[PDB]
Amino acid sequence: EVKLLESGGGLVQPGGSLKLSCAASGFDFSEYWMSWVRQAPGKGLEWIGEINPDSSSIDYTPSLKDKIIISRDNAKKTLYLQLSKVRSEDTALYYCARPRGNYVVMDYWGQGTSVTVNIVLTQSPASLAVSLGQRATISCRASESVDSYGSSFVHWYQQKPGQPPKLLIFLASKLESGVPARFSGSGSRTDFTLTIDPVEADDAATYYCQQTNEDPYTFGGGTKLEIKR
Amino acid sequence: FQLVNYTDTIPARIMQQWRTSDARDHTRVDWKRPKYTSALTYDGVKVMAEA
Ligand SMILES: *[C@@H]1O[C@H](CO)[C@@H](O)[C@H](O)[C@H]1NC(C)=O
Repeated sequence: EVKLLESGGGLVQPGGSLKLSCAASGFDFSEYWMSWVRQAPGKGLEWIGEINPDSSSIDYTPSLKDKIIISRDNAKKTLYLQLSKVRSEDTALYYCARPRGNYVVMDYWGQGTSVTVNIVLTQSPASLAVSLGQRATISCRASESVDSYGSSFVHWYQQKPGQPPKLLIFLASKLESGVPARFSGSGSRTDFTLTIDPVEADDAATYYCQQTNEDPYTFGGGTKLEIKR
Repeated sequence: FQLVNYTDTIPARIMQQWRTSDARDHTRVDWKRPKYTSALTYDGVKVMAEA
């Protein structure tokens, strides 16, 4: 399981270009390409930049492409994104992530931080609460197909406020490695479903269904999960 | 013996194109621990195309 470090979340001056330190410790960004995503407060994430492993050609966000430039290096394993004309809504939580396509353990996003300067789906139930040891099954309906290129091409990210988001289930065939979550994509899954059994105080977070089968990877609304006492 | 040399120009370029494609649009099953029959299959498809 690769490890990432992203620290330094702080406001800036009006338009003063910003940059975040995304260090890929214990590994290199040449084996798993590094991608920077952007999630605002109380909303789904957005792909801010997709880069290359061999450090040949990187991309920019399909929303505001020329507005930002994110440099990176494979051997240095350190990326930095910059932009100009910084607005209030422009100060959203930027988080780095490794390429999940290599292995499940590689799906280890960075910490992430915010400052004060796609995919369409709906998960249910939004308000869920069960005691410890319970089995919860959430259904995420979508509009596109349920499987792309042979197997499933959807994933579920278990995010928390200010905490590094984690990818529990992906493609209905490769659940999160290292810490194998009891919940994972299964069945034909017309709506993405995962039967968490048994739940625990550590497995209480916001599960958001983001389908990579609908270009591009955009985190949906998701369903909330807590620990009912 | 070793037939594939994944560090040269053409092999690394082909592998980088494949990796970008697999990042955007997934394949059926990943290429973890790449073998040489995969390279032979790629070359066979290229042979049919050229012919
Ligand atoms: C195989 O790749 C290595 C790495 O660049 C290179 O040094 C070597 O010369 C290549 N093999 C041949 C036969 O050229």
